[PDB]
Amino acid sequence: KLKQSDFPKFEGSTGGWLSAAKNEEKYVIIWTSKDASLFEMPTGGTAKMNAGNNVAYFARKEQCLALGSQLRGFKITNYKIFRIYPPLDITLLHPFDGVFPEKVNQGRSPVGKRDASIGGNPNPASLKFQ
Amino acid sequence: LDGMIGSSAPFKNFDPLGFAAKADQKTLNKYRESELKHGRVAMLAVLGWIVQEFWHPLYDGKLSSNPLKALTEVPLIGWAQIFVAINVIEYLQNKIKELPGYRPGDYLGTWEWVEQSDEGWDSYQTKELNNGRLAMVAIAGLIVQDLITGQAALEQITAGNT
Amino acid sequence: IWAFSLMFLFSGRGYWQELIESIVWAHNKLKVAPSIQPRALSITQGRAVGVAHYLLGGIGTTWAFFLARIISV
Amino acid sequence: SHTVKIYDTCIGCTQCVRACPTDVLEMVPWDGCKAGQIASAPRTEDCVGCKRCETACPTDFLSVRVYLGGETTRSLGLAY
Amino acid sequence: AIDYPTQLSLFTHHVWIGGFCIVGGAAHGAIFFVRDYNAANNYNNLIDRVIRHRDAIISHLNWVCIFLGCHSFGLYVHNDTMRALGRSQDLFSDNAIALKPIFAQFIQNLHTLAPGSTAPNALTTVSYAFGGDVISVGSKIAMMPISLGTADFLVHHIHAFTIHVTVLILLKGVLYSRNSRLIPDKANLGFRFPCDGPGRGGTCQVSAWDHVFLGLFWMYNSI
Amino acid sequence: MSLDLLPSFFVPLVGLVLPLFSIIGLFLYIEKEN
Amino acid sequence: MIYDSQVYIALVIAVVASVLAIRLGATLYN
Amino acid sequence: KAERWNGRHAMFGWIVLLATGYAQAHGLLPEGGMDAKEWGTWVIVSTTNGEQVTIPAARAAIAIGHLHFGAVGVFAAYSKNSVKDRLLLEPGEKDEAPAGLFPALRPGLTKEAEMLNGRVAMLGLVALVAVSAATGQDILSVIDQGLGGLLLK
Amino acid sequence: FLISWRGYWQELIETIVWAHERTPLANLVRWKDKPVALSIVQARLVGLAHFTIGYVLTYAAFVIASTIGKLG
Amino acid sequence: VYKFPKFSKALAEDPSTRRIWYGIATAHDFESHDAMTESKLYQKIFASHFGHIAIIFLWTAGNLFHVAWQGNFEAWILNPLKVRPIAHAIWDPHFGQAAYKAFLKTSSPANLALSGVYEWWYTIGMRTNNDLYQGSFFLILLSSLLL
Amino acid sequence: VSFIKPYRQDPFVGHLATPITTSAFTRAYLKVLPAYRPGLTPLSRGAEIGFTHGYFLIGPFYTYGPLRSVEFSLTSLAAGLLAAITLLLILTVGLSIYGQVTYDVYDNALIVKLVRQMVGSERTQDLPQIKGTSELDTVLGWQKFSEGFFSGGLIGSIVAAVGIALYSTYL
Ligand code: CLA
Ligand code: CLA
Ligand code: CLA
Ligand code: CLA
Ligand code: CLA
Ligand SMILES: CCCCCCCC(=O)OCC(=C\C=C\C(C)=C\C=C\C=C(C)\C=C\C=C(/C)C=C=C1C(C)(C)C[C@H](OC(C)=O)C[C@@]1(C)O)/C=C/[C@@]12O[C@]1(C)C[C@@H](O)CC2(C)C
Ligand SMILES: CC(/C=C/C=C(C)/C=C/[C@@]12O[C@]1(C)C[C@@H](O)CC2(C)C)=C\C=C\C=C(C)\C=C\C=C(C)\C=C\[C@@]12O[C@]1(C)C[C@@H](O)CC2(C)C
Ligand SMILES: CC(/C=C/C=C(C)/C=C/[C@@]12O[C@]1(C)C[C@@H](O)CC2(C)C)=C\C=C\C=C(C)\C=C\C=C(C)\C=C\[C@@]12O[C@]1(C)C[C@@H](O)CC2(C)C
Ligand SMILES: CC1=C(C/C=C(\C)CCC[C@H](C)CCC[C@H](C)CCCC(C)C)C(=O)c2ccccc2C1=O
Repeated sequence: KLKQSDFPKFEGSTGGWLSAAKNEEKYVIIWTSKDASLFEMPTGGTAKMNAGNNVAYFARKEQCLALGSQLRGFKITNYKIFRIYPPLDITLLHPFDGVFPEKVNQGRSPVGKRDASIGGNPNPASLKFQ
Repeated sequence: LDGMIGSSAPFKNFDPLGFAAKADQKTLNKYRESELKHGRVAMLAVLGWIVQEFWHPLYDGKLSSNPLKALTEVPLIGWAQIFVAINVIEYLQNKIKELPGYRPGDYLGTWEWVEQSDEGWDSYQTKELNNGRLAMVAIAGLIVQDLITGQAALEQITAGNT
Repeated sequence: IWAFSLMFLFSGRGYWQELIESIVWAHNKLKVAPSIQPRALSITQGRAVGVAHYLLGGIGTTWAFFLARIISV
Repeated sequence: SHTVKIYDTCIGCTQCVRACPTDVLEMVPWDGCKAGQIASAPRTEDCVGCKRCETACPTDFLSVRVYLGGETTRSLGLAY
Repeated sequence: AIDYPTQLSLFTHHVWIGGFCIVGGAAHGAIFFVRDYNAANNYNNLIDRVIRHRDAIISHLNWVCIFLGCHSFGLYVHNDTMRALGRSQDLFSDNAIALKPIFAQFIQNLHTLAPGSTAPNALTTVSYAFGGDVISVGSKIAMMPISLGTADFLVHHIHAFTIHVTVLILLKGVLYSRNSRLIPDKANLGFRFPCDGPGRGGTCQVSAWDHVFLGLFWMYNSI
Repeated sequence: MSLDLLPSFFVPLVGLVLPLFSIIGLFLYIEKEN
Repeated sequence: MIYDSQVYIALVIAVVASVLAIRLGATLYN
Repeated sequence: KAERWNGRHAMFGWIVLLATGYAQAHGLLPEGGMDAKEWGTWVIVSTTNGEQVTIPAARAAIAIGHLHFGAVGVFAAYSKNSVKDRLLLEPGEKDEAPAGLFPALRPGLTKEAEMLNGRVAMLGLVALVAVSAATGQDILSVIDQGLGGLLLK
Repeated sequence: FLISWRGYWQELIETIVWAHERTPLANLVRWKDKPVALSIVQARLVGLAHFTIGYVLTYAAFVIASTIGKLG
Repeated sequence: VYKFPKFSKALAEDPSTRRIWYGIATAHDFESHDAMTESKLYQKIFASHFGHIAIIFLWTAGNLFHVAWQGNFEAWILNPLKVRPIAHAIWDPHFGQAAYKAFLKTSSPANLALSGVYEWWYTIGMRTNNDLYQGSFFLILLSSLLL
Repeated sequence: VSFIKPYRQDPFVGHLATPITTSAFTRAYLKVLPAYRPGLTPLSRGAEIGFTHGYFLIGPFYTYGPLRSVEFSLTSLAAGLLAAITLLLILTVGLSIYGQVTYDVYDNALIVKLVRQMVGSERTQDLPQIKGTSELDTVLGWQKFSEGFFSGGLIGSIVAAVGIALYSTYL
């Protein structure tokens, strides 16, 4: 019926990925579920989970993350999202250090932090021709 | 005369003359193709016979409502286009016939979706076959009656030439 | 009224909020700023006001036109 | 890709991180507030510019600021 | 029938009420999809299967709307530019390239022949609009055969085009009320919200309410 | 060739040929790569 | 009424002004 | 490449000018003007007082012949993979080397011969236009004078 | 261009993109730039340009034609 | 998808049609261009000013030439209160016979001149279609100077 | 039975296996078309497409053009033929520029394998990537396709003009 046994029991929708997620990048979300719960696809309609390993492919990181946020309502937490380039170039994305970004984990450095409030930003006229 | 679709209650596996008891699978596929094509053509022919009799809007009226008379009144350049269209359709059907998993009368390719056919699918195929058979008998009767009497279906019925 | 609708349909909330800022400055200067802080209509409400005024103006124009024309003749 | 900056007015309430639809922001250790945490933007290449992050910011004039910049198929939200 | 103001007012009022109520029905369908729709309870049913191929529906409705608008309105514009250029024989008129609504005239003929043939117990046609005699009360016309020519063809196709575009806006609102390729979690933002932000190139009016707003505009146009 | 033939020589030339070549050049330029 | 020579040389001078325009256009860079 | 192509066209056009002079002299080249009722108002040149002067039918026929030749050229242009000599240079191809002041004196059907004859024909067209502009006669009149009288006879 | 904003035109464009990508005899032709809806500022500019051009053209036509047709 | 917005690398990396749209609308915002200095800014503005003045002079020369060639300036001199000035002739293949007849003025369909150039040029002392041609020639020369 | 299933057993594609996308009739009909017919060089595909397209393109121009005639007119036929030929020229220009800006390949179905085997550590998009393996997806292939479209369009337009003249004269 389906290419892989771990795919959710989805009947296919004309809202899945397109030619872009065959030559630029595609995103895969994996998770393990205790029950074959019925959930709503980020793209189309209702799909059925597998009582075990579940693997879904999407065209955007936002679609995978919306599916994962929906999974949290099913008490599912072990979901992990990967980015796949045109060949099998798998990169773990969402649980980047194994801890969700909302929980503080040691080993993270601040990126994009300014040691002042908004009012300390430089005047644009002094940022001309650089 | 097999596990083929088309066996109905009045006469199950209707092969009184044993045409299928000796034929192989290829000949039986040919027979099913011929039966389905004849049935479809006959359904179209019966519907056209009646509708033409009580409605012929095209050709600015004219084209006498009696069939087998309008057959010799079409501009004969519209006959050629109908012939060419039927020919192209059957060329496409021939091309379909070599697709893998082809079934005798299946030009929609339902074998792609229908694996492990149900009873509803078999019943609908039997419905199509039985309607085609009834239309074959009906169109044969129509042509013969119009030949011997000269009146069309609803004209002969209306007068009472029965 | 139909032309009035286009003010809400074409504009945006930020401009009206920033204009209300200066109006509120004047009120505070005269000690008459209301306790209920005046805010510009929300984006959805701006759209709703625009469409309601547009429909009212157009339908009323057609209403008056039809009625006057068909009563006169 | 858009630019996301975090300012030391951060109170570490995590509402920005749990509102990001594309996993751009994360909470990192800090010593400038009671919570001991500050938001970070290490994955701005996935930033879409929806600005949900600063709609959930409780600080006075924001501690996360999104500056829209060059566009990308990821930042434009193109599924095609 | 001889009180023309009453007839005109009644028709216009009832058509306006109908258009408003239809837009409201579309709005509340979208509201149901956002709020009261349960994905689990609707597994592989009609609602699920419609959402699963919403793209095909909306794309083909888009093509139909473009085809109908191009044709109806561009035939109007072609007539206008042919008249402005002094080419009266190049118009889509009766004394020119003629588009006779033959299907509607056939129906009109069928109704005026119904009494005695298909409605044998009728003494007169249901309406004189389909054909018959001029009915006048006090020297004022009550009803009369409404002839259909190339002018009625164009305006009827204009009606079809406007109705199709209104249906397009409202159906796009209903089907894309829960999710899309832009916002995969649009249902979590509710039925009534202004946007998701300036990102993705700009996500104005993606709601389903903002579709009942545009559909209200197009219903006004059509009516 | 009289002066009154110049409109019929130039108006089609400009108003049709110049769009074609300009579209060709502009499309080629804006679709270039690096 | 102006002659063919008058219009022709005006067209030729217009061509020269066109070559000067592309030189300015190309000098203002791609 | 451009010089070679323009030389070929200039030689062919010297042939075409000779043919046009012959046709004008020998009673060919249809008479009158185009029918405005048949070909629209775009063929009308002027209206002096109640009569519409239209484009001459001879001009229309000559334009149709030139359209035939130009269409052949356009086909050859969008037929690069099937023609012996292309119109434009392929990426990588390098322009043939300029022939110089005097191309090599190689008689026959040689590149140098065609090059020299194309340059000569283009110079002849330049001289013909210059003579017509300076003196003031028709182009065909100048060709007739430059052939003694054997063309428009 | 002024009343209808973006977001409503991005999803429609996505549907059109799917239709083009999933149809035979047209899959052979594909865009080099991904078709997207006009940006918010660009949409405002385009609506303003249409508004202004229509305004100027209709008033120029009216004033000129009215003067010519009324005063001989 | 590259090299069109030569002045902006951020736009040139846009994979969408937005790059083409924004390439047009940011072409004259020189201060926002990549690798930008003040000297180059003023020099480019100076050259653009020269090209602009050349465009203005070419437009005026075109008006002069079309009044001299297809107008009725000389006839309008002898009767300025009855003769309607003609801007330029019309050649449009889409015209019917009726449109040709209605727009017909003297020898060819033409547009009345609403720019008031006839009165302006008459006031400053122009009486011949050869005076207008001289002005067009001189203005094209000035445009060449500015370019 | 169900007649709609996920396409090729992939529930995540933006496509469906309906009785129209993947029906045997659709398969055969699209496989007999010049764009997908097996055994055709790109020049042959272009020639057939151009012939059919010019043949049906001369129709609307001749019938409804600016120089129509309820009777048969040689001028109307010539006008329609010229309009059809110029439209084919415009379409050929579009094809040429599209092929110029789209592909950089001269022999496909190999370069993909070469870069999947012998590595493609280059600027990519020419060695790697490469969408489609058809011969129409090359610089040479598309050029011959456009040439065939243009020549076949001219020939088909002329043939259709001849047929129209014969039908209007001898019928
Ligand atoms: C075997 C089938 C068949 C044949 C040979 C004819 C033959 C004829 N019909 Mg006819 N007709 C048919 C079926 C047929 N009909 C059916 C089923 C209907 C009901 C819709 C009609 C309704 C009809 C009318 C109303 C009229 C005719 C008329 C005529 C005559 C002129 C041709 C014409 O205009 O056709 C017109 C045919 C149609 C408008 C409908 C044809 C629809 C076809 C049969 C279905 C699709 C065919 C498709 C291309 C192939 C199938 C695909 C797939 C199964 C492989 C001609 C004698 C005209 C006449 O002069 O009457 C005396 C006329 O006015 N027919
Ligand atoms: C007069 C103003 C006007 C016009 C022309 C349109 C036109 C259209 N709107 Mg609309 N719209 C308007 C005002 C208008 N709208 C307003 C004020 C609003 C605010 C509420 C909207 C809101 C709106 C929505 C929400 C939607 C539309 C849609 C549509 C399209 C329907 C499909 C169609 O007919 O395309 C055909 C195009 C036309 C009929 C326009 C004229 C084209 C001419 C006649 C033919 C072609 C000319 C030719 C190509 C010119 C070439 C020469 C040129 C290059 C020089 C169409 C483009 C729908 C859509 O996206 O399309 C499906 C849709 O969903 N509109
Ligand atoms: C959609 C609107 C529309 C339509 C239908 C027409 C129609 C027409 N115009 Mg027109 N026009 C329009 C809008 C429109 N105009 C507008 C908006 C303007 C102003 C800008 C003009 C300005 C204008 C001028 C100035 C002139 C016309 C002329 C014409 C006529 C000839 C055009 C021509 O050469 O056809 C070319 C047609 C084609 C190349 C074919 C296109 C259509 C094909 C048949 C579609 C086929 C689809 C097919 C069924 C799909 C299924 C295939 C199947 C195998 C699966 C024709 C009657 C001319 C005239 O005088 O005629 C009287 C003329 O001089 N028009
Ligand atoms: C900016 C000034 C200007 C403008 C707007 C026009 C406008 C027009 N001219 Mg024109 N013309 C001009 C200057 C101008 N002229 C000058 C200076 C000359 C002397 C050489 C002519 C000689 C001329 C002739 C001989 C004819 C026209 C004709 C026409 C009309 C059709 C267009 C055409 O065929 O152009 C053709 C124009 C030329 C061959 C001359 C070049 C025009 C100038 C020098 C270029 C100006 C460029 C401009 C500043 C910006 C260019 C933008 C570009 C990059 C896209 C149109 C009304 C035709 C007409 O009257 O039809 C009824 C016609 O037959 N013009
Ligand atoms: C300055 C701009 C301009 C000009 C000069 C023209 C000129 C013309 N248009 Mg046109 N048009 C334009 C803009 C323009 N258009 C725009 C912007 C639109 C969209 C709003 C239209 C929409 C339009 C329509 C809808 C129609 C025209 C038509 C016509 C023709 C007038 C009808 C006639 O009597 O010819 C009769 C025409 C012929 C006898 C044959 C002409 C065929 C082409 C044009 C000849 C080109 C020759 C070329 C050099 C060949 C190259 C070589 C090739 C063989 C390989 C004429 C050629 C009509 C026409 O003829 O349609 C084709 C017509 O139906 N136009
Ligand atoms: C302009 C003439 C002036 C004469 C004055 C009056 C005549 C007139 O008016 O003419 C116009 C006219 C007809 C003109 C017809 C013409 C020019 C036909 C030309 C056809 C050219 C062809 C086939 C070229 C083929 C070239 C090729 C294959 C070129 C090539 C090669 C080769 C050979 C090297 C091989 C290479 O091989 C490889 C490797 O590919 C490929 C390639 C491309 O390189 C009729 C006019 C009128 O009928 C009308 C209109 C109205 C009537 O009432 C009156 C008349 C009769 C007068
Ligand atoms: C191309 C050409 C003629 C082309 C003719 C063709 C195609 C023929 C066309 C025809 O067949 C058709 C189509 C149809 C026929 O019915 C009509 C004709 C007409 C017969 C002449 C060019 C003629 C070109 C000429 C004369 C060029 C002269 C250039 C000079 C002097 C340059 C000098 C400099 O380059 C230096 C030396 C140093 C630089 O630094 C400075 C400068 C000063 C720029
Ligand atoms: C080459 C040429 C024509 C060549 C024609 C060819 C090849 C035709 C080939 C054909 O295949 C076609 C195409 C078609 C076939 O059906 C016919 C044939 C025949 C088979 C004309 C040159 C024509 C050349 C001409 C007219 C030259 C004129 C030169 C002049 C006036 C020179 C003046 C000066 O020399 C002085 C006087 C003093 C100097 O100091 C200053 C200057 C100015 C340089
Ligand atoms: C003017 C304007 C405002 C400001 C409008 C405000 C603050 C409304 C003020 C309403 C007053 C305070 C009450 C209404 C007073 C009227 C006289 C009562 C209505 C008339 C009766 C007859 C119904 C917005 O907030 C806004 C938001 C989004 C898009 C466009 C716009 C916009 O155009």
